[PDB]
Amino acid sequence: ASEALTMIVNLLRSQRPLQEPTVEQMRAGLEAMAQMSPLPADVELTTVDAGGVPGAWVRVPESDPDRVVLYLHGGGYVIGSIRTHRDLAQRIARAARCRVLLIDYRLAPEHPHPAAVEDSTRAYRWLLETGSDPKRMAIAGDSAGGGLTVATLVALRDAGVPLPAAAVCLSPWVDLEGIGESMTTKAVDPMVQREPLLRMASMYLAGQDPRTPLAAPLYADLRGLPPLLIQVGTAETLLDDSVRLAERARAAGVQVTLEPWEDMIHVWQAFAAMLPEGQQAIERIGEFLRQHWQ
Ligand SMILES: COc1ccc2cc([C@@H](C)C(=O)O)ccc2c1
Ligand SMILES: COc1ccc2cc([C@@H](C)C(=O)O)ccc2c1
Ligand SMILES: COc1ccc2cc([C@@H](C)C(=O)O)ccc2c1
Ligand SMILES: COc1ccc2cc([C@@H](C)C(=O)O)ccc2c1
Repeated sequence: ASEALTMIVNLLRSQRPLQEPTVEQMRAGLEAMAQMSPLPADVELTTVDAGGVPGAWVRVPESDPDRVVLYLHGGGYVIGSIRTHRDLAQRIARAARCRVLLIDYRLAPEHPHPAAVEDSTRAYRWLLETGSDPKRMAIAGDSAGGGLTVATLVALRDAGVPLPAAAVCLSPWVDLEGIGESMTTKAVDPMVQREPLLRMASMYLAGQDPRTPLAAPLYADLRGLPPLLIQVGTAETLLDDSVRLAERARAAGVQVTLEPWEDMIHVWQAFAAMLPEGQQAIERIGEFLRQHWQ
């Protein structure tokens, strides 16, 4: 892997807090980390009300406005914002030559499950309402937002809503009990530890069964989902979330591409400004999306 990978891993290991962070400290910490990736001058961000869910359109000069990704940010269903994920969104808009609708879906512990899935499905329905064509749409997201991408598809399908052309999961989180083999064997992963992840799961579930399918889509019915790209790093505690998801989706007849990136860490694409493999993974997202929009 690139020398940049070892630099990022060493920085993250050195900066991990010595006391369990509060929700406020985690939100502020991620906002601080995301402010170090500055927004290129050619990115246009437009604040919008996505049918009752706050959002921002993200586009670049080469964006085809008829092509839309609904982007669901990560953060354990507890942290993250339009500001934390706007760099990943603009990189995807640029590679996929599309616009991205980034939504500020409701977060736990203030708004437990199923508020996040209510917001993602409402935003998608609003895109169809305002004239977006499912054949030129995709849903994408990272970690919690990768889990929420699968849950959103399941919930739309069950409601009889037309599904988009494709979906993209970046290091998806689909097992809210952390019982994947890698959630032990990969403990090489400086940003996802079992205990804090299960703390975020507890806040999202608010006493609901940790196998509730729209919260933990490892237990959802995935039949009829559109083509799925899963990008995951081999140095991830969530590796076996992506492996188990691919297995389940393929068994349900979904056209799955599982891309395991050797030695990559959790949502390495978020570090694309300085990590070559992060930009290379985002170019591959753009290629996958344009292939399914043809
Ligand atoms: C800047 O470097 C880090 C690295 C890992 C982190 C992990 C957490 C959470 C999951 C935690 O440790 O409870 C928070 C901040 C962090 C900051
Ligand atoms: C326990 O107290 C802390 C101390 C530092 C923290 C830093 C972060 C940021 C930088 C992060 O998310 O990486 C978050 C929570 C934190 C909590
Ligand atoms: C450098 O900029 C970032 C921006 C967002 C990030 C988000 C994550 C996790 C919490 C996520 O997938 O939401 C990690 C690193 C990140 C780095
Ligand atoms: C505490 O650990 C880190 C490590 C790498 C980081 C890289 C970025 C920028 C340059 C990025 O690649 O987007 C920001 C925060 C970071 C925090």
